[PDB]
Amino acid sequence: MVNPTVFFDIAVDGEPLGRVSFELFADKVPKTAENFRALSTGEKGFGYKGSCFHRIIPGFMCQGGDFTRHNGTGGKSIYGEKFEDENFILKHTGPGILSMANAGPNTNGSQFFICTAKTEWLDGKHVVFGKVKEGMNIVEAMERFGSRNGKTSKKITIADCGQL
Amino acid sequence: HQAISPRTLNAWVKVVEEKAFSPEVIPMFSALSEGATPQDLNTMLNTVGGHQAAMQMLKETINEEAAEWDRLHPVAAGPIAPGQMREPRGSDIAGTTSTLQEQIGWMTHNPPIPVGEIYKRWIILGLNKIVRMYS
Repeated sequence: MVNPTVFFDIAVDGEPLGRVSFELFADKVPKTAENFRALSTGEKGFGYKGSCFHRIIPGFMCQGGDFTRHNGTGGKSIYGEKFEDENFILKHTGPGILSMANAGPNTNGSQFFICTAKTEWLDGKHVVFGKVKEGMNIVEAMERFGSRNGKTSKKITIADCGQL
Repeated sequence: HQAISPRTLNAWVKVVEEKAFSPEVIPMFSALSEGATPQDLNTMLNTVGGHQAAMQMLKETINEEAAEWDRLHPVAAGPIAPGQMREPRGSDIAGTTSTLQEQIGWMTHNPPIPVGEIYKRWIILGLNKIVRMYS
């Protein structure tokens, strides 16, 4: 297939929670997809295995991918530099959507978020590049450890990840 | 919420007309600009006619300060949560890329970010730079 599929095995304070899988739209945003896919496999020598969802806001989203600083201020792409917003063709249409976190235009690194609601207002500001295939039930569980300002109540980690 | 008044502006006008860049402009700017939003600070500055070189020194100060601010306040990654606001940027504090409402929200949040008090400090540094050149 053109579009790869990636999985995360989620753990909560080390306890297994469940697997989430994601279709990545390489057919619309190949550069963004290829970044997340490669960070998911560890094939660059670094990436999301072990990293944590540092900001979870119930009824909004789960954000993670800061595998360098673990708190939102880090993250790195495979490109040796932050990369441009490829496009904004895909929209934030509901739960499951997978989108780039970013710190302003054209500053994509490794941080991403998994929407848990419709967030249409993000359209044009965050590059949408995949969607949850299996295990939205597990993202819904993860949401239960979030808070209004994003602080989590337990450590929500990507205990393992790769490409299927 | 009400924009600074034509009436307060008149006064600021009359002050700058005679006290253009004596030390006394500074204590006056600070009183007339009490509780001012960035927009109002800019409204004040705009009524100044001529004095182009001086205004430009002031602008240069604002521009320098705003860049320093940005430096000292890196933006966090991730999408802004609902009912939350982006952290202001230099240009936001200076009223060039922000709105009234936005300005208004910050000065109120608990704890607030008093973008009006911040910009007003920058302006004052600019006025000290003018005063030092001319007097």
